[PDB]
Parts: sequence; structure tokens; C-alpha cells
Amino acid sequence: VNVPKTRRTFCKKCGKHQPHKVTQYKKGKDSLYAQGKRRYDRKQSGYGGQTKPIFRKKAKTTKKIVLRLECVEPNCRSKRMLAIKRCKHFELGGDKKRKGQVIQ
Amino acid sequence: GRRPARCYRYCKNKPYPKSRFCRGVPDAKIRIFDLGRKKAKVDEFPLGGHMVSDEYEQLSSEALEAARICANKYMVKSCGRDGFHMRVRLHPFHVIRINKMLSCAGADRLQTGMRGAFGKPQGTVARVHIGQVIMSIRTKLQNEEHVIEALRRAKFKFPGRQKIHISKKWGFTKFNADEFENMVAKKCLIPDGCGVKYVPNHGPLDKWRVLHS
Amino acid sequence: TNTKGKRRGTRYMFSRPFRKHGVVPLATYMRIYKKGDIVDIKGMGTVQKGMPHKCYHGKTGRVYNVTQHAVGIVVNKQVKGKILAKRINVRIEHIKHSKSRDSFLKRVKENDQKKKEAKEKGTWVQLKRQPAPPREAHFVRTNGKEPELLEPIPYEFMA
Amino acid sequence: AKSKNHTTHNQSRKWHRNGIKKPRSQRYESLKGVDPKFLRNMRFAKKHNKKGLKKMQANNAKAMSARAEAIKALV
RNA sequence: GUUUCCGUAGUGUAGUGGUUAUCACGUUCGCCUAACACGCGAAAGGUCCCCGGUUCGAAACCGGGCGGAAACACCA
RNA sequence: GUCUACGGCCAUACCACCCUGAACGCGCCCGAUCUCGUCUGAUCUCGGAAGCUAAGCAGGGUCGGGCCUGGUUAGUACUUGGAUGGGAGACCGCCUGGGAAUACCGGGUGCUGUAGGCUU
RNA sequence: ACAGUGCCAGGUGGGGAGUUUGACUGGGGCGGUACACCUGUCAAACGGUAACGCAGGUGUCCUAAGGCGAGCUCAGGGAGGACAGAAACCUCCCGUGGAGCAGAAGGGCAAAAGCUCGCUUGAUCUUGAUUUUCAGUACGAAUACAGACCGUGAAAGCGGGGCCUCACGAUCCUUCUGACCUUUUGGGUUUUAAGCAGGAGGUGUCAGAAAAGUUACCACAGGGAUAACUGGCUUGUGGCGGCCAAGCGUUCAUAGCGACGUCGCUUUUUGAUCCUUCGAUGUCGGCUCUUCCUAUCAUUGUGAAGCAGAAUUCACCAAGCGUUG
RNA sequence: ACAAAGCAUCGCGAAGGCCCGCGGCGGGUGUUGACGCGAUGUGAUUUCUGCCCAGUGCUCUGAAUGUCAAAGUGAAGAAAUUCAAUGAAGCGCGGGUAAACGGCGGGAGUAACUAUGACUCUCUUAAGGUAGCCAAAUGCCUCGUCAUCUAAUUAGUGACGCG
RNA sequence: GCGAAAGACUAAUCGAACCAUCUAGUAGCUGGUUCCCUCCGAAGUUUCCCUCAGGAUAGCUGGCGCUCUCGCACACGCAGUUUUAUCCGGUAAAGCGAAUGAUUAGAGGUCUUGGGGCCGAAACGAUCUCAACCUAUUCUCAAACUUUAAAUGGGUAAGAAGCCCGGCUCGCUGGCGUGAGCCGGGCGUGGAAUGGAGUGCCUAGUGGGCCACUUUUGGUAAGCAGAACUGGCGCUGCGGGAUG
Ligand SMILES: [Mg+2]
Ligand SMILES: [Mg+2]
Ligand SMILES: [Mg+2]
Ligand SMILES: [Mg+2]
Ligand SMILES: [Mg+2]
Ligand SMILES: [Mg+2]
Ligand SMILES: [Mg+2]
Ligand SMILES: [Mg+2]
Ligand SMILES: [Mg+2]
Ligand SMILES: [Mg+2]
Ligand SMILES: [Mg+2]
Ligand SMILES: [Mg+2]
Ligand SMILES: [Mg+2]
Ligand SMILES: [Mg+2]
Ligand SMILES: [Mg+2]
Ligand SMILES: [Mg+2]
Ligand SMILES: [Mg+2]
Ligand SMILES: [Mg+2]
Ligand SMILES: [Mg+2]
Ligand SMILES: [Mg+2]
Ligand SMILES: [Mg+2]
Ligand SMILES: [Mg+2]
Ligand SMILES: [Mg+2]
Ligand SMILES: [Mg+2]
Ligand SMILES: [Mg+2]
Ligand SMILES: [Mg+2]
Ligand SMILES: [Mg+2]
Ligand SMILES: [Mg+2]
Ligand SMILES: [Mg+2]
Ligand SMILES: [Mg+2]
Ligand SMILES: [Zn+2]
Repeated sequence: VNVPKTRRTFCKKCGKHQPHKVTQYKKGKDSLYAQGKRRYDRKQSGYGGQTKPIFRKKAKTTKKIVLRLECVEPNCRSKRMLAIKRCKHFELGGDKKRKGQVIQ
Repeated sequence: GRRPARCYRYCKNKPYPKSRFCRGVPDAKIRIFDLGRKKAKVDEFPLGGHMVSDEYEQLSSEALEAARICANKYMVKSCGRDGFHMRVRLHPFHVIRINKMLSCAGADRLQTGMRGAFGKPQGTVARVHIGQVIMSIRTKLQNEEHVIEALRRAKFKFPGRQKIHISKKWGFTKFNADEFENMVAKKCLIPDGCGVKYVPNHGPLDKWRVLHS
Repeated sequence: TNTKGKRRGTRYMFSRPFRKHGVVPLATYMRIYKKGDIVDIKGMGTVQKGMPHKCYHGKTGRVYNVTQHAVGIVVNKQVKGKILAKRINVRIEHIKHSKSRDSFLKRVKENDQKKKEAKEKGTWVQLKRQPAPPREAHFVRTNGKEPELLEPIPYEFMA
Repeated sequence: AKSKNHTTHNQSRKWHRNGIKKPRSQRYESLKGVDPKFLRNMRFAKKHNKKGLKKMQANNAKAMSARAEAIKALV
């Protein structure tokens, strides 16, 4: 699919729609002093073998794209997440497709 | 070739018409469900001799072939080549199936026994109800005996049981023979090659204006 | 095993009957529904929003809600024994006034009326319905004919 | 190791033995399910009823003494 | 029977993602040769197996088939 | 009788063709100053009122197609229960109840809701 | 001043260990996915219904391929009209729906839901109720309402994605966002961490195991719920036999034969099946020895022949005694 | 069958190869020293040992700009820290090796009977089965075809060979 | 460990001894499970399962109960009933001269057009012919068709919680009213037949089933495979069905 870069819609904090700036989300770098990890490390340390799970059995070939909206008007800037159906090909502001035109 | 008619004698299944849903049907054995002088007229050819089933059964396409042919052979003799019409009235048409022969080599090792039991197209057959016509013939009123026996021989290519009957209609119409000469002479009925048009006191008057003109 | 999809086997239910394919006659959403009124569900293709579903196509229930273009409606649905009085939210288009009740109401209006009258007499009137009695001794008459003789007619084989 | 793949056999017998109870329906069924803007309202109707009881009581006694007079004027 | 693989110039074989088709060989015409070879210049040649579908459009993407090929058919 | 405006049920209303329009409207019509809309005032918008029922519409006509009823086919086909009925079997017979559809014959051809005209 | 031993780290390590090595599944193993869904049917007219029953789809794509709103009319045909021909372009007429409506079908659709353009974010934020799968539990998908904030439209409404039915997913884990939120603890401030509430990473075995083989060297629980013999039923195939009859037989149907068809037996062929047996009925052939059947190869007595003889085939009673090295 | 003698590779100059052990400055070969020790392969004699380093191994004073921990050093910070550069062996690259594991292929036309084909086309590949040998203890089709031995031979032997 | 190598042998033991202990090892799997009588009395059905020899929860069962009615001349309710209203329904049949899909035949048509003829240089010229189309027709069909369209079937309804008067409240809705909610009064057997009704805990076995009429899917057919519906047996004898 495609989506545009701007997007007038509801800014939670304002109580109003406003122009947001759309940009897709990427995962954070993974923390290391997060409880889960701290515990996954040092259960899995010491003379023991691998403890917790890991797939070797994926299935689907595509993730739900997530837009990371954020409010244009300053002092809001309150970013909000807006998940979208799956697509194996995703763009931001990539033309408007046209109608009635010659297909060269 | 094919199992003996026995095994596909009886209608068990719902009609399988050759369609989108089954395909790869071998073309029906029979092809001509009328022969003789199909260029006849109604007015010169007055004897709707009939062959009628007495049993709810299936008839193979290949039986119909034989059934026809052996009636073309006896009529011809009898009447001559010009002196009849024969019509078969069961074009085989629900499709019959065959599990694919349980094929194996020598002693064998695996057939899978029953999986994907569903067969393939083998051939074609007619549905036939009781009191329903299979073949009909017309000749001259003269030549009744020579219809009778022609259908009589055809019964023997042909399972179950079935009566030979002579109709009360002008040959191949639905119009009761005691009655044409009248109904034509006044034009309730107008000649139309083999058949005949019933013309009623219905349509626009200029349609009539053409007749009685 | 079959597919559970909400609109299986509806090919030929929800299908609009004949020569009615098109504009839904407006009357059918300008008659008033109100809670207590008994209503027959009857699914419809044209409009798909607020459809019922097949397991109650052709049932009746009383109305318990009225929203802007739909009617909340309580219907009994049988389910391996225990019947469940259960509530659905069907758009008006798929609904009618069942005339089921409407023999009674006309029977009530008559009985209260026939009881208030014939009270100033004090004569006891037959208020209850009563099933079709055995047809009473009547006579018949032929006048100047004997009756006509039937014979069963001889079989000849038609074809 | 093949087997049966359904049936709905004796069954009628069962979900029927104990009965099939057409659900015992009380008067005064729950208003849960109804559009909130009904209830939002009919609770302001229900709450401010007593405001308007003075009318109600006097206006009752008017009809009661007028119908004590209607039944006594019959007598 | 079931699972794969192909089919494109006269032949052997490339090729693309959906606009376009090649090579080598063969062959037709000149040249060179006394004459053939070889060499040098010009040339023409298929529904891209038969189909129905999708699509702007299909040789190429589906579905069916037809011809040629390969691979399994293990405990008794 | 009839029309217009808005309508209900949506062919007894459709379609095909034939006949006649008194008044009011309903229409056809005439033009682009503005509003508005086009390649084109061809359609929409607007300002009109010089003509005529040419058509719609309305009103009527057709052994007219269609639709809508009736009949017939037919107590046929099919079927609930029923039997230690027949039949090698397909299937068929009866008993107790229910009971269709075509061809083929008939009749009909839209009813009215509110508001307002005209025939004063 | 390294060799060397102490101890971390990374490599390498069937040398050695522990472990695993799906289910469905006409036995199973190799064939598929009937493992989650969705069309038409089966499916016996309220709903529901199987098999590896059929006939098919899905794991999709869309910045619009939605929401309004406007605007028009679709496939096909005819008649016309330069070059222009079964097809470019135009114009009239017909055109209930034959197009079209991202897809399988299925249902739905017309001064629409078909087509064209303007304006946009109702694919937005938020409680609750219900339907569907049902235990009437989840998920998914849907239906009705309500509260915000908005697009569109003269406006009524309409619109919380994509005319309806599939098109996606727990716990634990990870990330991003949200509130002058709570904890971070003997107080306080800052980091940091944990909560709370929303979103994403993902389990394709679709209510969610982090997992290769082989064993004829094999073992134990079991199993006639699972096969390989025997037996039953069945008879497709096999064998044997009828009828009708077009032909051959110089001629002539039927001495002898006999097509296209069609009706049967038979269990000496192979299949299906899985009824009996897995606290296991000795599993192939050969020898020897009995007895029975006839489905008559000989011989006795007969009827046939296209039988002159001779020789030969067809058939009947017939299983009396024969069938060898 | 194993071994066997014979042929063949391969590591090793003792701070070693191979090897044991739980551990020591532990032990066997080793009262040894390459004509020895350890590790394999084939299997007397005679004749021979064809091509292939494209895979996986093995290996090689080989670059290691490929990466790569601990520690180590660089920085911000207030610290947990956080962020820099650098970088071993093995890992990535390049050579050698088949008496290492192993491998060693399809297509037309063309000769004066027919056929067959010395000849000449394509293509692929890492080479592409060479000397022999073969219905062998290796051949599905399989009572391969011919010869011989038998009265008679799926039996045996002798040839043939797209095996 | 040891093997000139054959998984040989390690004291009747070897794909790797014997002895004791952990040790009641674990087992969805075989077998058994011990006195009488009385009463009621199944399931092999539901969804999830690393689920198919087992579990999870649907059922059905018992027990335990309770709330009441009144058979104490003075009952409501319920229901594998049946009527009367009323909806719902797309199967058998039918039709296909109603749509779609197949398909026979003739009359008819240069419809179109053709491709061959034959008579024509050639000519809708004559006459043939075959293609395709279509104008009236006719044969025969469809599970993934349907104009029609049954039988059998499924909802409701057949009143006291019901009618009928009066009056109040509202923040919803609207020119007013609706609409909903309340208070107050007025008014009784509302088709047949049957039988006392209601509701709350615990909870075992079971969750391999099989057979018959009729319907029906695989299969050719089966004592074959799989559904419906009902009926059995299991689970339960007896007269009969010689036997079963
Ligand atoms: Mg460690
Ligand atoms: Mg104008
Ligand atoms: Mg006019
Ligand atoms: Mg006029
Ligand atoms: Mg008419
Ligand atoms: Mg009985
Ligand atoms: Mg191991
Ligand atoms: Mg299994
Ligand atoms: Mg049903
Ligand atoms: Mg519109
Ligand atoms: Mg809202
Ligand atoms: Mg749309
Ligand atoms: Mg602390
Ligand atoms: Mg402190
Ligand atoms: Mg072995
Ligand atoms: Mg068994
Ligand atoms: Mg058993
Ligand atoms: Mg057997
Ligand atoms: Mg002859
Ligand atoms: Mg024994
Ligand atoms: Mg005999
Ligand atoms: Mg070697
Ligand atoms: Mg070599
Ligand atoms: Mg190498
Ligand atoms: Mg060689
Ligand atoms: Mg030899
Ligand atoms: Mg011998
Ligand atoms: Mg061994
Ligand atoms: Mg149906
Ligand atoms: Mg069974
Ligand atoms: Zn804001």
C-alpha cells in the first residue's frame, strides 16, 4: 500500500483533530537492564545449557505496519500509534496514481 | 472397454450432466436420434409407432446405438429407404463414472485401496422413467406390422422390459389422429415440415387475414 | 466438515424474490415499531447493514429496543435442547409486523364488547372459541333426478 | 484407527428428556441492552417523580371523592 | 496410476519484469577460386506445443489439455 | 370528468402499435441582460412568453405481446403415517391423510392518499 | 622472563552426554493438509449435518482500491458517417440488465453500489450492549446503540476503513506511546528500574511443543481399534455360460461360426473390505496319500455336422475307470 | 568374511607425533630416534593405476581493510554508564592435494541396398568413464541375442554389448 | 575391558557384565478387584487439546434437597399433543414455447456470412451444399438452473404480567405531541386433551458403539465406507420367527 506523509486526525491531548506527521515505526535497540532481559541473561548463565524458547518455525511473511503519528502544532507533539493491515510493500507519499492516463 | 451394463443399470445417483463440474467426458457413443426421411410431411406419413419403458432404469449410450441400427435394418426391407422416419428420444446425457480400475502391476504392492474413491468419466447413459418413450417411428398406415417388429428387435439390445405401443396422434404431433383432417381443413393446425403449428383464436387479426384468404 | 461463515446457505434465502430487485419500497421503513410489539424477522439481500442471520431468518420475537434505524428484538433460538431467549439488533428493512397476534385483539375487542353488552340483559354469551363441531344432522335433497351413476372407467394404455 | 465423525443420534432423546424449557420469562425484565440515551433520560423521569406528588395526592382524592360521589349518586 | 521437467527460426539451444525476440548452425545471393572448399559482404525464415481465463497487453501470469522426457511404487 | 403538486401500494401500471385534447395546468417553445453551467445555452441555470398539441402526457383503440387473476391439466405428479401387501430385483399395488406445476382454454388491464385548479 | 601452570574469553569440538525426531492418515510407511478460514453443493424447504464427498478460493491487495458529495449510463447489437478494413474516431436508435461492481464463488446492486470529478480523512479518540463461531469460553469477524472531534454535502443524512461471507492469532517475552500517573520503599533530589493503560515483535501444528536419522543387533507395554495368511461377504477383473441378433460360411444367419448390444453364473484369477485370530492357528514350493466336484482330455451308449470313406469338430446321459516318463 | 605377507599414502627431530590420566614436576610407544615410532588405505605374483580440486575435507612463512571478547585503551556523564578506535584463532579470500571422501552426462544431419555410420553440427559440465572387463557374485526390461553341451536346457560354457 | 576385526567374549549373561541401593521408579497400556436385597438408572453425544488407546468441557444420572399448589366440593401451570390465526421456509414434482446452461429435429430465413461445389468470365444470377446466426417450431435434459412449486417441517400467538378509564415525571423528542417512566382508581374462567408445579447444590460412569424402516453420500458391491431421520440392541429376558 501507500499512505501520505500528513494526516489530519485526533490529537488525544488537544481533544481535537490536528495535522499529524506520519512516519512508520522501527523497534528500539534492546535494553539489557530491562527486567525480562536481566533475568533471561542470568538464568541462561552458568553451567546449564539453553533454557528459554526460540522459534525455528516462522509462518507469515509480513508484519502489520505501524504509523507513528505526531502532532504538528507545538507543545502537543504527543505521538500516537496507529496500526494498519498487512502489506508486503509499504510506502510513504509515493505519488497519487492518476486516472485516464497513458500506460507507457 | 467397459464393465457390463449390469453395474450401471440402475439409477442410484443424482444426474451428472456433462458441464463445467465434470469434464473430460468421452463423447456419447450415439449421435443421430433420427433417420430415414426426416424430410417428410405430416400429411403423407400416418403411424406413430412407439417403444416405451416399463421400469425406472438407466440405458447406456451404446445400447441406444444398437437399438436404433437394428430398427434401420428391418425397416428398410419392409418399407424401403424412403418409407419411414425413426426417432430416438433419449440422448444419453447424465454421465456415468468408474473408479479408475484399481490398477496394479503383477502381484502389486500398493493401490491405496479406497482413498479418493471418486472415479472419472467413463461414458454416458439416459435416465428412463416408466411409461416414457425411448424410440418412435412413423410410416404409412398400411405398414403397421413393419414398425411393430422393428421396435420388437430393438427391445433385445436393451435391458429390463418395455412395451411396443401404437399411438393415437398424427405421427409425431400431439394431436389425436381421429381429428387432423378436420383440424387442418379449417386451420386450427397448419403444416410445418415434420410437425405442425397449432394456431389459436388469439393473436392479431392480420395474422389470421393471411389464412382463409 | 463445512464452513462456518455467517452467510453460508443463504444463496437462495436472502435472495430477493422476483422482479423486486431494487429500490426498497419506502413504507417498509416508515411504520412505527415500539417495545412489546411482536415482529417477524425476514432477512433481505439489498440492504446488508444490520442484517439478522439465517438461524433466525423467519422467526418472531418481541421488540425490546428502538434505535434510529434498527430494532432490538428478543427471539427464541433452539440449541441442542436449551432454548435461549436472545436478543439481536436488526435493521428495520428485515422486519415486519406479524399479524400472528392480530386475530386476538380483534377477538378481545369483540369479547369485551359482547360482555359489556348482554350484561344489561344478563344472558350468557359464548365467549370462548370452540373447535369445529361434528356437522349436525341435515337432510339432503334430490328433487326429480336419481343421482348419476359412476362406473370406474376401463384402463387403456395412453402414452 | 478410524472411527465415527459425528452423529446426532439418540440425542433428540437427551436434550429432550429433561424437557426443553421455553425460558421462564418474568415481568419486569432488565433494561440492560437499551440505548443509553433512553436510560440517561428515563432515570431523570424516574428520579424527579416525587417532585409532583402533592398534585398527585390531591388530584387522586379529587377523583376519589368525585367517584365516591359517582357511586353514591348511583345509590 | 502418482510426482517432477521441458517444448521458441529448417535444427541444437539462449531470453525478459507484461511493450521488445535471439545466438550458432542451416540456407538464398554476390566475391573471391580454373572449380570446389575456406575467407569477405548482402539477405529470408516462426500463433514462442494446443487451449480457455486475467490483463492495456501474454511467447512469458493462472486453469485445462496434448506431445516428448525424468523419479518413486518401501514391512510382509 | 379531469388535471397539476406531492404521494401509497409497484405491470390489472409494462411494451408495441392505432385513434382524440374543450380549460387550467401540465408541456412543447424563444433567448442569454444577470446567476449558473457547458466544446457547443445539445443537457443545467436563468429571463421570458412570439407559436402548437407535432410528441409526453393525458384521454381513448388492438380476436396485439406481457403482467394479473379464474378454469383445465387433475384429484394427475408428488407425499405424512400405515401393513408379516406384490414383485428375483427395479420398482409396483392398496389403506389414512395431505396434495402441486406446464402446455391448453377463460376474464381483467392499475387502484386510490392529501393540497390545490379547470369543466364557473 | 617464554616455555610452563592459575583463571576468564572466543573458537573448534557424534571424541562423549541428554534429548527429540506431529497429527490426520482403507495398516502403515512415501501421496496430500481434509491442521485455521471462505464460496456453490451433499443437505431430505426453520437452523445442523461426513468421508481424503464433490466443484472452487484464502493467507490477499487499496492514499484510495474508502466518505460524503455531486455527475452522468453499463455488455451487446443495428444504422449511419475519409483515409477506417470482424476492431481506432464520431453520431442516432435499440439496449432489465446480457456490463459493471480489486478476488472464489456465491448472494447485492442503475436519473445506484455501474462510470467521471471536488473535498478530504468516519481507516480518527472513547465507554459500554449484542450477533457469529459457542461450553453459549476465548480470538477473529460483524451488528446495533451512546460520548468526543470532524468530512461531506443548499441540506436529510451519510460516514468510526474498504456494498455482505475469509481473509489473522493467548500466556510469558520484547519494543513504541500516554498521563506534572503509582512504586523505586529510614527520609529527600536526580538518573535507573517496576507498574498502570494503549499500540507493535509471534507462535501457519491457526486456543499458541525452542527439536534430524537408522536399527535384519534390537527391547517393553500393548494391539485383532493397525497390516502380511486362512476363512466370510462382494464381485470390479478373471473364467465360464446365455439371449437378440448385423455378418462369415461359394450359396445359406444360426453345419460350424458370429459383430453392435444385452442377461447371468462361478468362485481354481486378481481386487475391494477388514468380520474372526496379534497369552503369535507354522508363511512359499516339492514329495506321498486319500477323497470329492465337474468346469469331459480319453473310453461305454448316444444325438451333430458343410459326415462318403477315412478322418472331424457341435452337443446329451454320463464322472464308470484313465490323465504318464 | 578377517588377517596375512606384498603395494600405498600421512604426522612426527622429543617445549614431538601419536597416546593415556582426575592430578601432580602424572604415565605407554620408550631398555626407543625416521631402516623408528605412531596414523591410515589396498591385499600374493605378473600387467596397469585413465581423466576431474566444480562440493566437503585436509592442508599451505598465504591477504587477514571482510568480522571479532575479554580484557585492554578513547569520550560524554554525576554513575550505573554510555558512546568511540583496534582486532586471534579460528571465521570470510587465494593456492595444493584424489593410492583424501568422492565424481566421471543429452541432442541431428552425414558414406553407393537397408542399416549402420568413419565425418560434421549444437550444449552442458568440474571431467565428463580412457585399458580392460562384463548378462560376471554387478543387467531392471531378462527364457538379452548368437555358438556349443543335451532327444529336450530359464541350467552350464563360449562370443556380442548405449553397461 | 579385551577382540587376525566375526558386535567376538567379560565365569549357562554382551548392541557392552553381575551385586546391593535410589526403588511403591514411571506408565494415556494388559489382568483383577472379595456379602445379600430395594429404587433410578447411561453414554459412546459438544467445543480445545502434541488431540485419534487418553484427557478438557457440553450432555444424560443419582443423590441430596429445597419453593410452592391442592383433592380438605371450592387449582394454576407446564407440556416430542391436536386445532384456529399468522408468519417463515426453497426440498419431491414441474418447466424449460419463463432467465442460465446443455440438445435433437425438422419448417424458415442471400438475416449474416462464409467455405466447397455444380450450372455460371463473372454476376444475393440459377441451383445445389455446408457453416454459422436468428423467425415461428419440435425432441430431450441439468447437483455446482428456476418462472412455478407441494407433501413432511420451524417460529409466534390463542389475555390478570390481560383489557379498559384517570392523573403525574423527564435533562431525551418535538411548532403542540410523542415516547418512555410512574401514582391512582374501573372493569375476570378467553381454542381441544393431558397432568400437581417451580428452582439450588454435589456429582460416577460415559465420551471405540453397533442394527432396522425410510432419506442419502462415497463405491459396482459388499456383512463395504459416511450422514439424516426415526426406531432397536448395548443395557433386556419371552412367544414367535427350525437355528441364530
Ligand atoms: Mg560461561
Ligand atoms: Mg436554449
Ligand atoms: Mg401532444
Ligand atoms: Mg396529438
Ligand atoms: Mg394479451
Ligand atoms: Mg410394524
Ligand atoms: Mg548422540
Ligand atoms: Mg500416525
Ligand atoms: Mg432439512
Ligand atoms: Mg449518486
Ligand atoms: Mg458518533
Ligand atoms: Mg466500493
Ligand atoms: Mg533502595
Ligand atoms: Mg539512602
Ligand atoms: Mg543389514
Ligand atoms: Mg479387526
Ligand atoms: Mg473384535
Ligand atoms: Mg480374505
Ligand atoms: Mg452371406
Ligand atoms: Mg500352537
Ligand atoms: Mg455335464
Ligand atoms: Mg586410499
Ligand atoms: Mg585413480
Ligand atoms: Mg578442495
Ligand atoms: Mg570404453
Ligand atoms: Mg556368458
Ligand atoms: Mg543336468
Ligand atoms: Mg553386522
Ligand atoms: Mg437447496
Ligand atoms: Mg466398519
Ligand atoms: Zn494535541
